[PDB]
Amino acid sequence: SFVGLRVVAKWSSNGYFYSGKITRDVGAGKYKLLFDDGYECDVLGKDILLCDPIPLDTEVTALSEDEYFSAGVVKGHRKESGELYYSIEKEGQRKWYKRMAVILSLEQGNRLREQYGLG
Amino acid sequence: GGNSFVGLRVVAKWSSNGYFYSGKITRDVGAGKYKLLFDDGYECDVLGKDILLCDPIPLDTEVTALSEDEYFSAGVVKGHRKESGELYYSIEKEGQRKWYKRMAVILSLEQGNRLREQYGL
Ligand SMILES: CC(C)(C)NCCCNC(=O)c1cccc(Br)c1
Repeated sequence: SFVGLRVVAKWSSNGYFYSGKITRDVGAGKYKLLFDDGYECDVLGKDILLCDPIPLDTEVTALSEDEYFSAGVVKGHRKESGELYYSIEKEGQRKWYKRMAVILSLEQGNRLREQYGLG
Repeated sequence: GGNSFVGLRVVAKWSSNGYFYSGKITRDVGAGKYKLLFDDGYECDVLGKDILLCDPIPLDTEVTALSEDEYFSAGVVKGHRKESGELYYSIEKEGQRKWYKRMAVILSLEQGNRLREQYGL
């Protein structure tokens, strides 16, 4: 089963995919999803991408203070003290982001759906 | 004219769990409600009573500090640091202090209620 896997998942109409983990199979094509901020709700399998981690060379959106739409490209992964960090490139400069800060727009997530979509 | 709190950073309650998350007030929307932009980019209307006008969360406040696979780890704010447009909190838990980004610091209902009289709308 998919329970216990880390994923990115879309929960609302806004359409962005956020880091979380499948915590329960709740039937009817649906999974209980615990987002990294501690919010838990049911989501559709079609709105879950089985990325852990998001692959190198993926275009993503990298959250930081006052930045809600900052696109960049994954160029590295680092595990440190039980936590995943992404190295994200934007305009020839790389910065580190914790897992929970890396999200995907609907368009960005659609690029991964064929290969990683739970369905 | 203008509502005094528009554009200010706050920590605001999410009804589904009662936890307060970092965000900002984008506007007043009447009937005692405000449009709240959370740091993850989610926007929705929130009652004033569910908003704490903390920027930053005060020294010696008990908070919940998010890290990978940790959803309920309590700690205490012992310092603040702003670098290149980003606020960090120094969070003491047991025998270590560690720096957390603003959006990783949240408050349970009980933790947020301890700030309500001084900082609540
Ligand atoms: C609306 C609410 C409760 C702030 N977040 C919904 C769940 C998905 N969001 C997150 O995992 C998240 C990611 C980064 C920062 C924050 Br604040 C939250």
